[PDB]
Amino acid sequence: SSARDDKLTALLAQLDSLTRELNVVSQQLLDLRQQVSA
Amino acid sequence: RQVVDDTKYKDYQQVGILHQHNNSGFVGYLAPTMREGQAYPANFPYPLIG
Repeated sequence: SSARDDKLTALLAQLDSLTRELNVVSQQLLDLRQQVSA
Repeated sequence: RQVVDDTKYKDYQQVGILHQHNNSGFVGYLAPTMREGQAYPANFPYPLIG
């Protein structure tokens, strides 16, 4: 079953980038929220 | 224990072991060898108290 593990290890590598590019948005949204506070 | 919150804390910077310099000029860098560096205010860890 070598042809089916590539579909899963490529999904783990792109959820890696998805939870990382969402992680910089969740840190830039609390920057410009507390920028409105001043 | 309590750790830092990488989301809610505004001034958080993920400083890895290569750049954490507590006991800077009195402790060998990344090794049990002889000391190296200068005396300098630390950057790790973040204060949980005070």
